[PDB]
Amino acid sequence: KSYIDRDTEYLLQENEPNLSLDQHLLEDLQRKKTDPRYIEMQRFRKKLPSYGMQKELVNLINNHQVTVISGETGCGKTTQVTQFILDNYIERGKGSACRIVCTQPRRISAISVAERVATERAESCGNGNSTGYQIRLQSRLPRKQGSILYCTTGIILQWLQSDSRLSSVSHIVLDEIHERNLQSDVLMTVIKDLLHFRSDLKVILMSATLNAEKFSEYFGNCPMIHIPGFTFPVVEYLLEDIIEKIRYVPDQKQFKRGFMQGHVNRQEKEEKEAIYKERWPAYIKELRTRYSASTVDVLQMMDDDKVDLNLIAALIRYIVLEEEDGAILVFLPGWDNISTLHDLLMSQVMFKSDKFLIIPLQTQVFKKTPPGVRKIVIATNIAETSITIDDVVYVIDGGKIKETHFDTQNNISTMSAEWVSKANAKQRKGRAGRVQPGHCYHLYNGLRASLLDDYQLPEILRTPLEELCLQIKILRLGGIAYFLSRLMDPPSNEAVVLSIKHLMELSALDKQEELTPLGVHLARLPVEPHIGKMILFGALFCCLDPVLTIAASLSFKDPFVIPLGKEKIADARRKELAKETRSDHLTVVNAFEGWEEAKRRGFRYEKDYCWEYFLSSNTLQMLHNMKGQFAEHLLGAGFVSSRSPKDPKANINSDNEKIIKAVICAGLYPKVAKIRLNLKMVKVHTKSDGLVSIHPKSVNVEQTDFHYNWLIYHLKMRTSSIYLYDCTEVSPYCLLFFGGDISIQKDKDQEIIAVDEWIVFQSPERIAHLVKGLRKELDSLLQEKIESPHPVDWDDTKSRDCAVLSAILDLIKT
Ligand SMILES: Nc1ncnc2c1ncn2[C@@H]1O[C@H](COP(=O)(O)OP(=O)(O)O)[C@@H](O)[C@H]1O
Ligand SMILES: [Mg+2]
Repeated sequence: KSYIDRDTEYLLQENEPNLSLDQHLLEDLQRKKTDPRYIEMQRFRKKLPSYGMQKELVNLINNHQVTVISGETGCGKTTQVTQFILDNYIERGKGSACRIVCTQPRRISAISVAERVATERAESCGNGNSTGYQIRLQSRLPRKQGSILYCTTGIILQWLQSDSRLSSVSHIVLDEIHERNLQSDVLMTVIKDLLHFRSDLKVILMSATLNAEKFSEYFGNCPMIHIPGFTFPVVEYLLEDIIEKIRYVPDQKQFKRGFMQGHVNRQEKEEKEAIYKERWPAYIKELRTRYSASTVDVLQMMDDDKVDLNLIAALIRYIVLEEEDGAILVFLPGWDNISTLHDLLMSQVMFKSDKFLIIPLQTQVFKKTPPGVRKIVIATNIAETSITIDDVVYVIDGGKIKETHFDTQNNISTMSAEWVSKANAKQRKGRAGRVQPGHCYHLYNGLRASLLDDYQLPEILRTPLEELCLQIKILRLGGIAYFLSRLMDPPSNEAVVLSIKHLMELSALDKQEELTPLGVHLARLPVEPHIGKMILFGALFCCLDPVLTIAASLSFKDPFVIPLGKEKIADARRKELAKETRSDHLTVVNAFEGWEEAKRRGFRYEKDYCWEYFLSSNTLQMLHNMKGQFAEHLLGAGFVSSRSPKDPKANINSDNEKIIKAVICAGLYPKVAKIRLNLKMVKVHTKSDGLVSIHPKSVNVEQTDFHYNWLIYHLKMRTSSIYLYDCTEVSPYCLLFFGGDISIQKDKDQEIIAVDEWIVFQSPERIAHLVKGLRKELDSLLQEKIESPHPVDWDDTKSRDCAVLSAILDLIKT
């Protein structure tokens, strides 16, 4: 069953309004009106603000093609609007003509919302009922006519490959569009163009209230409607007020950040930090006239770069013991912070009690707690505008959010916990005033508060766009740069040109910006295309487990930590783990395998090993989980046979250092440097940045006997000069195969091969032709795997694919 048809089953049904199903669903609506289950959920529904709007919203939808629906979080948009449309069609006898699709930002929301809406209809979710969901490679499909289907933006985008006009869908609901994810922004533009050819299509955009008229304006100033809600007053507290209220004092207990840990500072951030440090002395001074000396003493020493989870843990304990009843909701960045805080509470006997319910974001999150019991919900930033818990009275805003950024003049992109915007801070405050006067505790000081950005920039202006560029080409939307300029917030052309060029250097696009076979496969991997290249060749070459380890560390971070004052010995342990590999990436592999078998020897051995080698197990654990997700993507794309990164059949080459390094090269090219001849400092030539240095954290920073002239890297940083963060020595035959254009030059001395014209080394002419040939043979192998992809069988020795792949493997081991 071919890849372009996996989850197509709902879309490919034909919309035919059978007049007896029309009557059957009408007969069923009033039969439901007698089931106590249904009337009981109908009671909860009528107390939502959206219910009061019901027949005003359906009339707006019924009368216009494109509609924007505005409303505070919790008013009913996600769960009620699809129901309002189907029930209006059902009651009017037209119920079968109605095939509603509602898109969701995350796989989890598509499932949860479908199950909730189905519960509100006294039905099972899927299984031929009114409501269901479609995720990539997972389905609970509703009936074919008069149905609501919740899905992900990826599903729609894949659907467009099979039916660019989505002809069988009567209504499409774009939910949570204010989040401004890349895919949802591309979808909006594709749907706008589709309205011209689909006079019958209905399109409903659903947004939180801030900036919801921007979406109206983008759609030709289409009708807009706002579901009103009431918010009770919320007392806000800054870090000063919190520290004063609980007399916070930091506790009886420090590893290195920033440049040592691979963190570049963006210069647009540097301008506002200059305004912060310039205003800081006057702000402290005024604080000392209104807060206690100990409050200010503590405040001027708080770290701005990580949420103080110990402060949050203290504040929660103050709330539970000093404030009236009400659930508490915490907004943290990332699951690393959520589990740390959960364990901070759960280690204390006071919170092990039946009078507390502490939920990291779970069956019982919405259910109101008995008057004794206190609910504490620890959630990521995702619950700002998408999950609503009615019980909440106290909101703790950690003040931070995770967001990728892209540095266009140095082409380095990274992810970090940044300060929330004023808009986020106000949405978080609102969540506390939904049922009674609330309290919102903001974990930033007053000066920081005044210097927040008003809104977070859309992803389209911060992400790197390589993955998006592939999507545009796979949907045959035209010229990449031209199409992107039509988005509601077009990216900068510098970011577009960098992204296209990187894709060409990845060999995902050719010189005419057209997809290669490799690029097609990279489009089916929901990761950055350079990471997709690594993990794909980890599957083809059967070195999956160490490759996925390396891919995860590059995607997230390495597991090494550098406690302040222990630099000399931390680097001592790192290079011990290097083991003659001359590779920061293999070093993580060695540390990771040592960790897996340290934890198998007993968990006191695990704690010892992470401690003698300076590894954060919390980092290791998330790396492990990323490996399984990478595998699942390879499973869905047909390159691997099992969701397990340790499958023996995918790991026959997982101990061959040469092969592993060729795969690292596949993912990191064109980040290549030539090692300078030695006979002092270690420096290397780059294509354009000149002669640069090795980062002091790298296991190669003072390495004097390399065995090849070439290394690949992932991160270059600029402080006073340029530094390569993590580098790996590789053979010229790695670059020759996975690199750019190959050219031969000859004279009396020397047959040289040149790669991208500047990577130059001595090799016979025969190897250049042989590599050009194997590249073509690999293209055909990937091309033939485009329809119904299936993993390479390395147990069939006489396989043509095995013959070609074994030739490539033979070449890189040269
Ligand atoms: N899985 C669920 N179980 C119980 N209640 C839910 C569930 N999902 C949502 N709700 C409740 O339904 C109400 C409407 O939520 P929703 O329609 O998702 O809001 P929004 O307008 O922000 O999209 C909220 O008060 C929420 O608490
Ligand atoms: Mg919603």
